[PDB]
Amino acid sequence: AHHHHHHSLRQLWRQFPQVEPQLTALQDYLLRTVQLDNQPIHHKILALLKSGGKLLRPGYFYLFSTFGNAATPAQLQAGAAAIEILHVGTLIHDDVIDDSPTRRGVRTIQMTYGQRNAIYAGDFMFTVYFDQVLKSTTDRSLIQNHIDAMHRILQGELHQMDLNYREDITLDAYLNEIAGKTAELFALSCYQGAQLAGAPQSVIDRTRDIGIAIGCAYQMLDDILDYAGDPKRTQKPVLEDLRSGVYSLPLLLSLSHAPRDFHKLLKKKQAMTLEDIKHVQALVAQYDGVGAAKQLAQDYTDRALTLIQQLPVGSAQQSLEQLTRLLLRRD
Amino acid sequence: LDRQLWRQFPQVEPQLTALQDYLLRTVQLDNQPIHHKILALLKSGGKLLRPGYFYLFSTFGNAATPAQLQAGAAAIEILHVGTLIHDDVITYGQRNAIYAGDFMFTVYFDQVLKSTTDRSLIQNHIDAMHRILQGELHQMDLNYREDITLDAYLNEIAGKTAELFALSCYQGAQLAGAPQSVIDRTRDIGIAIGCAYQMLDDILDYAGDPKRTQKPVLEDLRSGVYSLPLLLSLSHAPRDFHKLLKKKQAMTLEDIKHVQALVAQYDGVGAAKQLAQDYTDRALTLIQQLPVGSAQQSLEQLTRLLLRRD
Repeated sequence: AHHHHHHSLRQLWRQFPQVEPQLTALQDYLLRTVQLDNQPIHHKILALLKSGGKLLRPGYFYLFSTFGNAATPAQLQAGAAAIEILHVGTLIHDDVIDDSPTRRGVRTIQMTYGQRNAIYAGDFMFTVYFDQVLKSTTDRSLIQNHIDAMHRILQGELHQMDLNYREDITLDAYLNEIAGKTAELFALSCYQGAQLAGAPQSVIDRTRDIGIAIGCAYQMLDDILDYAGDPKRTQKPVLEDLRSGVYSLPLLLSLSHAPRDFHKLLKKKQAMTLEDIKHVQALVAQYDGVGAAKQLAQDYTDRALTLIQQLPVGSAQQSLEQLTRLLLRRD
Repeated sequence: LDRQLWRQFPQVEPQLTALQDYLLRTVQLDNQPIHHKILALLKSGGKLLRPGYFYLFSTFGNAATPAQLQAGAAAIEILHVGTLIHDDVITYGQRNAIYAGDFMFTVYFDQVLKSTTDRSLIQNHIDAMHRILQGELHQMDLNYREDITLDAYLNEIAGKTAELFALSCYQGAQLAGAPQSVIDRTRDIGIAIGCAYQMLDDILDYAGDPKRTQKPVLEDLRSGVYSLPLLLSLSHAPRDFHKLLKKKQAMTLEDIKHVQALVAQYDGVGAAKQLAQDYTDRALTLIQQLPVGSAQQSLEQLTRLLLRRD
């Protein structure tokens, strides 16, 4: 999950004047894609859309669209909207599963209207998503690419679940997970923006590696924030993760330093006491799990930036580098 | 309706046999608790009824490959199963229903695409799923309503169930490239069948031996779900029903026996059967308008079997 919000980041779009209009306009288009008869739930979804801007994934999509001229603006707005609607559908379901009270400062659907309606609201967003996908293109490979992405995300979520409480979790298994659960929508955004615009092969062939690298680093930075600072201190989400068997990157990297000591604590699962939690954090600090996670996030970040520096020179290249350095805190 | 049903329809038996195995392979999954959510619906209950209508209608055409047809038929059963799993939601197992459902929707779209390069047939699927989910989102509002009209029930209860039946007949004929004559009748046929089918199930809530009915009916009533024979009985004694139904989740076994007793007194089952019979008759009449031959005869036999008009 993504527990941390970046201050430097919707107002973030002011620094990107060439795509702020598209994103501002997409926001309005987004408000009209959702036509639903149950007016109370329709209003709630609108409220989720209204209250949360940022539109990070549509941003990367629109930036990548600049490398080509083959796209109609109707296609691009539908392509960007598809990505964001899928994203929001998956958030609605995540919040049911986490029973989160609020999202984007809005009370979640299941709180006011119950779990069934919340689940069906997500499902309805999937139909809106596929409708927007079709509007965006008649290219069968690009539609399949969307479907395949939607599939990898769901597999990402299922494999993360299979992995709960596994103290033999590997870096390979972590990458394959945060690739699916997090990075895949970034890859999809970059690839579809560029493809839809018929950008040059050289660009197309880099989009997925860029999106994957960014999305991985992005998930790692959130994990790093879970264990950073004072090990005596505690964060609710982190406390809930450990009881639920979710070992994020700094812990994952620390396990092998003292598997029996971590196991004495982790095995208590939901029964883990607050003292237990702090002891876990003290071991992560002792073995510098955070410094290890940081080197990996930095290498993934630099891989993204290196690939971005190989794109065609110009405003979009420069905007992509600036956006990535900002998102991944590497200014 | 033994799960051996398709033995009586040999011209589609090889495709229905191949579909069952294709479906199983298609929905394979690591997580067992989630897989089992799925596997339960693929192994129990009615066997490939909607795909049966799909394939019978496909024998009017030869435009699609067997692989395309098979993805078309799978998509309908997958959507059916996806919605059934989510309809179960009310909890670690609840993680399971949600993800199992979501998994089915992603396989759904994949199969839809695999079935056709025709954009309007793809849109036809999305629109159907849209209507179904919109319908699901109206339910909370209908529950506990004792002023519900027959019109609302038909639109919101029978009509929703009808969607997958209409979708089946329509896509089977369209993908195979049946003549327009046939295509033009498919939705009217599937809607009448699907509505009759839902009504018959409702009839069984109150006409079936109480040996096993009152269990799930007790749950429906506590939840504010009033099936056709109850709906059609309310007007004969609105206050006497209200007195029981207003206890909602607090309703007892004696309160449900009482509701059941009043439905029998006021002939809700008889009223429901007469209306169901109109829809069944209509279905059979429309099927008798199709070109004469093997597909027509089989569609008739299947429909008479399903709607107990044999």
